[PDB]
Parts: sequence; C-alpha cells; structure tokens
Amino acid sequence: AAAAAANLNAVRETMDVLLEISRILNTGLDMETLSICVRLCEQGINPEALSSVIKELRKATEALK
Amino acid sequence: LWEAALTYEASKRRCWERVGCPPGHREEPYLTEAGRDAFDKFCRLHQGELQLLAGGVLQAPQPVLVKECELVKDVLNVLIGVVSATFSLPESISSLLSEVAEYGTCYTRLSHFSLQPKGLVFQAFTSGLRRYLQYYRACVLSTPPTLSLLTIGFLFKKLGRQLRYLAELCGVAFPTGVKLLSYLY
Amino acid sequence: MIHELLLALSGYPGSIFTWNKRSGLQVSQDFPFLHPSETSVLNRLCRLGTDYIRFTEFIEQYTGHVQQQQGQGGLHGIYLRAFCTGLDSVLQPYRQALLDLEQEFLGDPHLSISHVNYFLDQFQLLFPSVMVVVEQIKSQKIHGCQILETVYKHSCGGLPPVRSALEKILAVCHGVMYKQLSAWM
Amino acid sequence: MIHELLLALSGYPGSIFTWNKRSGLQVSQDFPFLHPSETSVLNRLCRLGTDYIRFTEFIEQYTGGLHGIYLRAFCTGLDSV
Amino acid sequence: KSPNVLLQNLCCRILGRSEADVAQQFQYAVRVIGSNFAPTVERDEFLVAEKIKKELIRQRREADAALFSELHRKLHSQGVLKNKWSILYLLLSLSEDPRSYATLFAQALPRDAHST
Amino acid sequence: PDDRSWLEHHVVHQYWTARPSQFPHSLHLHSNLAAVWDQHLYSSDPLYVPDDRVLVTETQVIRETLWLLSGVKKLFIFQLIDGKVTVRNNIIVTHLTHSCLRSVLEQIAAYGQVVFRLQEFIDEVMGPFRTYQAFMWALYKYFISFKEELAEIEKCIINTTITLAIVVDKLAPRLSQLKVLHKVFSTGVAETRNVVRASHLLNTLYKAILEYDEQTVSLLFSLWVETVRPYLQTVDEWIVHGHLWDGAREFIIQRTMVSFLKPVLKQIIMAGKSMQLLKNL
Repeated sequence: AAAAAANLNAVRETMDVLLEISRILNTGLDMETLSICVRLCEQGINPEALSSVIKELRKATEALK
Repeated sequence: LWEAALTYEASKRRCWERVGCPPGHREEPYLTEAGRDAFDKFCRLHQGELQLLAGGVLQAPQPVLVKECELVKDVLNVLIGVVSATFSLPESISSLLSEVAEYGTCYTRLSHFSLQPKGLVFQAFTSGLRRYLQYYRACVLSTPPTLSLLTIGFLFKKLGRQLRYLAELCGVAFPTGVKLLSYLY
Repeated sequence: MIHELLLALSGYPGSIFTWNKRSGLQVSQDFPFLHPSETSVLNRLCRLGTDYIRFTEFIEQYTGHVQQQQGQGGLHGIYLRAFCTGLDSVLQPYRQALLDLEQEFLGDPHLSISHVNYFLDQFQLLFPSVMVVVEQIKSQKIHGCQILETVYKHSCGGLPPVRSALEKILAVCHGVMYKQLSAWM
Repeated sequence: MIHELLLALSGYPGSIFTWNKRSGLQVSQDFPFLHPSETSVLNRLCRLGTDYIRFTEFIEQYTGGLHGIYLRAFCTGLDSV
Repeated sequence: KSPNVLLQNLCCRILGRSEADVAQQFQYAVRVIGSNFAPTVERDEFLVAEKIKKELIRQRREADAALFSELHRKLHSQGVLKNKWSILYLLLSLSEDPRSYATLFAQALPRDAHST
Repeated sequence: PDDRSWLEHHVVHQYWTARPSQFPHSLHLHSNLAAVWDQHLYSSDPLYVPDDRVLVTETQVIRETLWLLSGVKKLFIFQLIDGKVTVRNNIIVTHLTHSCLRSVLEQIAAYGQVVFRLQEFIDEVMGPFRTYQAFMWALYKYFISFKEELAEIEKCIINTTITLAIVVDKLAPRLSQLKVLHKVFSTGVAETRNVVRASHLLNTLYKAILEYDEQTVSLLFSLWVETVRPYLQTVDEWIVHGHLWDGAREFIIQRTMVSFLKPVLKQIIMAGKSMQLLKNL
C-alpha cells in the first residue's frame, strides 16, 4: 500500500506540529509518548485524568532524586 | 506501531508538474543508466532483429550462460591443458573465449611434443624445455586468486606470445642430434 | 550495452559493434528505440578501440613471427621488432583504464556515459597522434636507422603525454642498436 | 503558475507581463481564474523585478562609454547585494 | 491497545525505572483511570484554541501565538486525530511558564443547562 | 509488451520515439499551467491553430542542456541553424507558458554556440603551427575540469530537488568565464605568416592578465604559461646550445610583437650568437 503510508507521513507531520506546540509550552513530553496519548484518546479518555496521571508520574521521579 | 513505521526515508524527489505534496515516482533513468535486466533484454532484442533479418537460421552461440568467476575457472583449467566443453585439442563471449582458448591449445601441443624422453643432445634438450613448461604452469594459480575475466586475457597476453614463439621453433622433417645442435647454435 | 562496450573495445567484437575495416567499430545504428544523445558518444568511443585493434594486430604480425633471421626493414629486422615492443609497453594504461571501468560498473551499473568519456579523454588525443608515426613506417617501407629519425622528428611535439610516450619507444629502439654497438667497437 | 512567476521575477518577461523601456512587466490581461483586483497587487510586485532587470543590463554593457576599475567595483558590489 | 496495558508504557517513559520496580504510582494511575472516565464539560477545539492564545499572551511572547495559529490550521488540514480537543486541552493542562483575576476566565459550557 | 513495457517504464522513450509525452499529473493550476493557458487561448477565440507543444517532463531538459554545456552535441532538443544551437519552439513542459521558456533556453543556446565553436576547433586538430597544440592543450584541460563539475550535478540528478534556478546560479561564475574565451579566441582567428598569427593571440593574454592585476586571473595565468612554454624551450635552446632550430622559423627576428621577452631581448641575441662562437672553437 502507498496511500496508507502517506497517511503515516501525515501523522508524523502533525506530530512535529505538536512538537513545536510542546516546546513553546515547555512540556516534558516527547514524540513517542504523545503518540501513546493519541492512541489513548482514540479509545476515549479524560485529558483531566491523563494530566493527573502524568502530574503524579513526573513528580514521582522528583521523589527519588 | 506508528513510531515503528514512522522512521522511513521520505520524498526527496520533488515534482515540478505535481508541486503540491509530491509522492514521487522516479524521473525515469536512461538506457545506458540501466542494466543487468535491460542488458539481457537489450541483447535479446538485437539478436531478435538479427534473426528477423536472417529468417531465423542465423544461430549465435552463448544466448545466455554461464557466469563471470566460474567461466574464469573453466578458462584457468584450459590453461593447464584440461579442455573445456567448447574446445578440444551474449555471442561475443565466444570470441573472447577463443582468444584465450588457443593459448592452452598451444600449451598442450608443446607438452605433447615433450611427452617422450634418438639423439642424446635431444634428450638433454627436451628435459630443458620442460623446466620452462613447469614455470608457465607455476605462474598461473600463483598470481590470480580469481580475477575478473578481462584481466585474464590481458595478463596472459605477455606470457602466451613467448609460449607461441617456441611453437614456431618446434614442428608441432625436423632436425635432431648434432643437426639440431648446430642449427640451434 | 555496458559490458558489451568493454568486450568490443578490448578487441572481441560482437554484433552490436559490427567490426569493419572501414568503419572500424560502429554501433548497429538501426535500433527503433535508440537515443541521439548517446549516439555521438558511441561513435566517438569507437575510434580508440579501432586504433587499439590495428596496433595490436600489427605488433602480433611483426614481432616473433620468425626466429630473427628479409632484405627490407619495412616488415622485418630487429629495429622493427623493437618498435612494436616499445609500442606495447606504451599501451598498458589503456588496458588499466578498461580494467578499472569493469570494477566500477560491477559496483554500480547505472553509471552515465559522460563519466566514461571523461576518463578516456586522455587516450582520445594520444592514439591519433601516434597512428601516423607507424603509418609512415609501413607505407614508405622504412628500413634501418631511418626508423630512429622518424619517431625522433615526432617527439619534438608540444603535447607532454605524447612527447614522453614517443620517447619511450625511441629508447626501446635504442637498446638493440646499442646492443650491436657494444660488440662491433 | 508560481514556478512561472518566480522566474518572471528573475528577469524573463513572458507573455503574461510585457517588457518595456518605459516601465517593464506591464499586466492588463484579464483572467477569470484570477481576481480582477489581483492585477493591482501584481503591479506592485512588478516594480521590484523591473529594477532587477535594469541593473543586470547595466552590468553587461560596462566592463561615450564608461570604463575603469571603479566600474569593476560598483558593479561588483551590485552582484553581492 | 487497551488502557490498562497502555498506562504501563507511560510508567516507563516518564519514570526511568521499570514497572516491576515501582507499582504505587501505577496504582494511583489505575485508581484515577477506573473511577471516572468521561468528561464533565462539552468539547470544542475552537474554545481551547482561543485559550491557548490567552496562555501565549500570558507568557509575554506574541510571535509563537501566530505560530500556533498556522500550526492549528495544519491540525485541521490533516485530520487523522479522532478527538482534537482532548490532546490540546491536555497540552494546555501541562503548561509551564519560564517567565489579579481568574474568576472571569473563559470556561467551557457548564452542562447545567444541558441534558444528553 | 514484454520488452516495450519494460522499456517505457524505466527509460523515458517519449520524444525520440513516437509516443507523445505521458505524465500522471494530479491537476490544478499550480502545475496545470498549460491546460489553463489553452482554455484562455480558446476563450480569446483565435480560432484554434494548434502549435507543437509536447508537454514533456522537466528534468530531462536540464540533463540535455548540461550535456550540451559539457561539450557533446547532436541531441533531440535545440535545432541547429548553421552550426548554431538555437532554441527549439516545438516543446513545452507545463509552466513558463512557452514564452519565458523560449528566453531561458535561448540564453543557454547563446552559451552553447561558444562551446560548439571550441569543440569544432578541437575536432579539426585530431580530425605545425607550433602553438596551436600548446593552446588547445590548456583548453582541453579547462574542459576536463568543467565537465567533471557538470557530471557531478548529473550524478545528483540520478540520486531531484534541483530546479533551473539552482544550477544557473551555481554556474554563473563559469558562464561569465566562458564569455572571456569568446574574446581571446576571436584574436586567434582574426589572422599572414604563422608567427604573427601566434603573437597576435599570445599578446592578448599577456595584456589580459594586466587587465585584472580575483578568480579569472588564475585561469588567464595558467593559460598564459602553457602557451608561452614552447617559446621558453626554444629560447633556452638558443642560449645553451648556441643555435636556434625550428623548421621554417616561428620567431620574430631573422638571421605582432610580444612584450614578454622584449625587455631582455637584446641580451638574448647577443648571448645566442656569441655561444656559437664558443662552438666554433
């Protein structure tokens, strides 16, 4: 398939758009993890729950520093 | 799944007739910038032209076979004197085969001239000839591990002519004994 | 078209390159899918192989065909054999060039024609200049030491590679006259 | 279209813009796939490319004619700008 | 995949330690994902786009807000994401400022005059 | 069909073989310029009179022009009027509407005359004056370097994102250098005796080095040394061997004028003949 891979290039293009959005906002997230988050909202999820998850997980790496 | 497939090489060829997001389909190289399938079809097409111009009874050898290195190995076996399946004591492959085949055909007829041990100076002389026959036999399979085929005909051009001159000296009626020893002197 | 060219230029003609004695090597020139861009380059490259075939065939014909001893020195004599002996040693980098081309084409068979033409451009001048020097010897039936002047007048040239190349042959012809000269004095 | 336009700006007049020795690259031709007001926009853009043409001819003729190494230095900086 | 197996890869990206070395924060993740799963306000990316503009004026930059506008247009032009509101609200929640009033601020529809 | 299909795919075969140009374009004005232009032409009601516009792909033309600039000739594009490559008007691509196209290929044609004249001059040597070979040697070496640069660009074409405007700006300092050769060669063919026809050429380069005394001057200098090199050899032979030798005398003194060896010329003659007076002992 050829059109099914140009859509994957399209996914990477929006992923770089969200890369610029992540740096101007100063988030710690990288590209692989945001693709995991994209799949999470494919199944449907509260962003308020994902932010509480990540707002526990990042400042539970500051408790073993 | 996404990130596993994302990592591929993208479009760097750009269309000027499909400016908006070109997927690319490769601007079509030349006939001399294509080969080893277009080579074989190119040969087949010219031979098809030649058979049409003949009527189908022209019949050129080597339509396809064999290789590069294995053909080199059979050629190296002929230089010992071990004849091939084309000689005994594309179509242009047959010509290059003939030019190196006749050298080994000469070497066989020199060793066949020295196979026997009258004439006592002739007995010394024949044994002296085989001391260079061994040197010719030693040069092959010491210099090449296995080289390209054109190096074979090119490297053994300076060696085979020296071999060929002694065939003009030899008969293969003919002097022997003192009659040889004066003629040789 | 790729290997075919090298096989013909080395002196093994096929049918793509119909060997003639008046067009030399000349491509078939009747393909209903040929391109005019490649055509001029094909005709230009054919000239080197034509000169090469004429050179080697002459050398083969007039070196080592006797045991050294007519009365004419336009076809015979030690000086004449020394001429061909020097000419063969000058021809070695052409062989080297073709041998490099096969290796690059085995590495990448999609190389363009201009790359090849670019590499052979140094021989492209060298063969026509040296052609007339042997052509005068054969045509005028030049005998004896008049040979040594003939190359010497053409090694006053203003091309450095041609100058050094003819100088090689004149030194080779010098060896044999020196070899008699060491004995007679 | 703009492959054409970005080389019309490089200096070639074409048959969309008409070169002149009063003011070059004049468009008055109408196209229904272009806006009628677009020409005005185009007109402003034309004023740039004309000067770019008028300079290069100037470099061609020099180096009563004008000669000197100063003419090999004014035209020289005109290249880099 | 499924959410329960998806959270553990988050625990390996954000934390550097394995999911067999720590489970307590993985347990908090399970606890908050289980109990409530569906939003309490309506969605539209238009409103959070106008709020991302409000955040970018707030960090005393003004150029990147015109960057985000062409970027948010590209998000529409491609159209591979099923819910575009959630990830933009999500990046909005994790904002960081390097460097009054908050009871006025533009909010979502309350869903108190709304029944599904 | 089993060979023609394979031919058609991997090799172009659409403007030297009777198969009008095939391209799977998408559409839509940014690159559909020619069809838009045809509809505009129909709306202007000529009535029709079609021209020869073949709608061929783009990069092939660049490959052809670069080959033309490297020195080879006889290609499908670019009709020849008297030995002069001129623009072919029977071809369009999509854009440049055949009018900007007609100008850019004309500029390339004006450069192509200067390469054609030189290649014709070279062909008439391998198909004496005692400086022609020494001059064409340096010319040949120039082409050896220049052709390598151009073939490297073609090597980048086999491996694209290159347009016309990239290579013409890249080749700007070379096509400027080409125009100087139109001026040096013109003094070599403006002519009775073959030694005056030599000095009238070599004096041009001897002046043109002082004209710029950048990057051109190195080319002029390396061309000056290789044409004065026979004269260096001949004057040293006159000095050390006590005699001058050239068949039919390629020199200005007998027993228009170069100023190179002129300020020391009197000390040459006075040294040559006097060395002969040592040979007579």
